Amino acid sequence: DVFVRVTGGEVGAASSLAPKIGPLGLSPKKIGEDIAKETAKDWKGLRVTVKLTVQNRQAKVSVVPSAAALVIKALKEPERDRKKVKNIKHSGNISLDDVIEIARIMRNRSMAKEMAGTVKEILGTCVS
Amino acid sequence: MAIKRTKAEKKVAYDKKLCQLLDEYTKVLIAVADNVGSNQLQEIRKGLRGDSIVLMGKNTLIRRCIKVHADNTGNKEFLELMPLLVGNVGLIFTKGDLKEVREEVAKYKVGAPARVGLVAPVDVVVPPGNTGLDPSQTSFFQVLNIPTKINKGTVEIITPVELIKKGDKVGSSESALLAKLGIRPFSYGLVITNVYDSGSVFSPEVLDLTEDDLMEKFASGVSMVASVSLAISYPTIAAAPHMFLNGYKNVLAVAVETEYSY
Amino acid sequence: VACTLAALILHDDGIPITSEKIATVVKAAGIKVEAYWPALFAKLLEKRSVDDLILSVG
Amino acid sequence: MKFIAAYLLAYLSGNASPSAEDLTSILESVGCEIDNEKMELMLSQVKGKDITELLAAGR
Amino acid sequence: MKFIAAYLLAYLSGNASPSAEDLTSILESVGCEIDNEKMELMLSQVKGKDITELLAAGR
RNA sequence: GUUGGUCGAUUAAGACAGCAGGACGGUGGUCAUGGAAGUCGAAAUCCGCUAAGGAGUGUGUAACAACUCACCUGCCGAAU
Repeated sequence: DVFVRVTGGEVGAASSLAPKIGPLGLSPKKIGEDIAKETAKDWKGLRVTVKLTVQNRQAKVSVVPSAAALVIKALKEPERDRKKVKNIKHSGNISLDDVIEIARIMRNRSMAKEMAGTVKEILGTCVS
Repeated sequence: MAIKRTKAEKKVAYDKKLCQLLDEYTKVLIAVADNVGSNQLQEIRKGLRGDSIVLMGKNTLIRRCIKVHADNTGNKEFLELMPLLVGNVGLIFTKGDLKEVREEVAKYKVGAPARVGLVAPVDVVVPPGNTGLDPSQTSFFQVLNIPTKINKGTVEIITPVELIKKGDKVGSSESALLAKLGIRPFSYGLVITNVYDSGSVFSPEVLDLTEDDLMEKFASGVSMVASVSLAISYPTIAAAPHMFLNGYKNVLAVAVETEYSY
Repeated sequence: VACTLAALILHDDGIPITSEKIATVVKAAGIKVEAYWPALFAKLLEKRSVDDLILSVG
Repeated sequence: MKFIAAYLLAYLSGNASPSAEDLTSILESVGCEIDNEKMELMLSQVKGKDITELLAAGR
Repeated sequence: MKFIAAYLLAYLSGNASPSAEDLTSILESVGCEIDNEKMELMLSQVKGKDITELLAAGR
């Protein structure tokens, strides 16, 4: 599985479905129709990481804020934080209000256990 | 964890952790988490956790004597028949009764293909139908006792047959080919080897839920009462209709064997 | 009947069906003892082959 | 058997069969030792079964 | 048994089985003494029971 | 190589070798952006369940993965 990426509402894109294979492993613009309606959520913005699931002669990703999609999008910053925990490059500090709701939807899509686990969260696979 | 190294992975301190939970709860249950993978294990554990929670333990776990000594019970090395501990196994403490816990795990088991070098927990069987594989090493199927033939240029299973018997090890080739077919022959979770609950050692015959056999014994016992009730002449509650029919047999006997009109 | 089953267990164990043995079993069940009935049944059932009777009945 | 008879007596007398009150008591009164492991299984059938169906059946 | 024969026979004639008249009398003719406690139970049985259903049924 | 020493560790609460098992979830709330739960790459470091399973040694699906070993068990019975 070779993933593939999407920006909101696109279909059939040559730059994304030709050099990265036409997903399903044949049949480009099968993924393209399904993805467009699915991943039109927040604004198209910076490119969304979507990670591919394959079905019987259909390619489709269900994006329903799966952790991977959210990653670049949430801060809304076009550069990066790079070498973090010391001197962040941008000043895009996401608020607590956005953080809790974004985190919660991941925590039903990632095989997550505890409700109380969201307290324990963060440090290594986040801020670091 | 962050203490990645060999340095302390505490002994006597974590022995006390195991001790406290044992003293708290009526039931200490030992079930084999060896069979289960970690991702799979969490799903089984989640249901059990609501009742009262589970903790997994090392060789401090087998030291059940000290745990028992702190409270008063008898589920240790001596008084329990054998500590049944296996690799990556914990002790599962639950509020749920011995019959209920058996049901809880059994209802929610998660499928997984069988694993190499482990003895197959059940028979593994192959269905008829196309394998889904392209023409390749058709020889590999035949060794395992998966019958195959080339029809339409593709490998297809001609008939169902049992690939391997219970108690026989799963091949490297066997595990791979079963997974491709989509066969997940055993469904995995915490197989319960023994349960200790409320001063009693319960073996798996208690846990099961056959019966049907025990219904037959009930009917047999009642039949012995009914037969006795006929002869005796004793107009107690059950025996009062039955005794009357004994007297009727004498009247009936002459009429049927003869042809005598009364 | 409580009395009939009380007799039946004694036969299985190989311990004789007499007034003393049958009466105590009835008490254990938690049904009250009524004076004539355990003694009367024990006397009556004595010298009967229960085994052949079980296997008959038509 | 010993075990079948113990709860059979309880049902006929009209008493319920719990562990300590009746089920253990009946077999012990005969002078046979009741096994703690086995007895719970025997008790379990009475629970959640319509026992009059079994009573009706002869074997 | 002794006891079964006496009360059953009385039913055929349509007679009740009371103590002295019929119930003991049948055994006495044979030379057999009926037990007083057992006799009481036979007398009680016919009273308050619908006898006709028992007779009708075959076994 | 073999010898006796010295200073620390770990060890009958069963360690250390070797099999056999497990080596996951919080987690791709985040950055290389085409991308990387650890993994073509980089500053980083603690929990859940814990006895365990590195926010990572490699094998690798340009993704996941399981696999390996480092971490601990079952086996093991005395040192390492």
